[PDB]
Amino acid sequence: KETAAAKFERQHMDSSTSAASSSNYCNQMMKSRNLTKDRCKPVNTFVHESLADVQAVCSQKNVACKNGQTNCYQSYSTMSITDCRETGSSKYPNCAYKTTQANKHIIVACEGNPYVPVHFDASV
Repeated sequence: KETAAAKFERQHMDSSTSAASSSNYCNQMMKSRNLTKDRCKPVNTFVHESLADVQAVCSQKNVACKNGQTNCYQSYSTMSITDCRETGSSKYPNCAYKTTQANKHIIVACEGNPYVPVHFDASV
């Protein structure tokens, strides 16, 4: 089965673009990354940076996750991210999303060896 680390890359990494270029970015990516296969995932954040810079966050600012876990880390610097949020018209299998580009610090949960991101906690 796909590992948590690989799942993180599939669900959140988009090193191939610097930012979302059109309102259709979320619709296209959510579908292409298989995030809408069984149901419309309500929200998702893509990160437009190299995997290495995102993996590096696991050795940056240690902070408590939203759920209280203490294996979360916050990026020292801001990162280019695209927030995808379901629209009022979204209906499975035709999941629809609102695309929002921003530059924020990200918070990820890390685990394993190598110690890498396995969950996107929040952007601040």
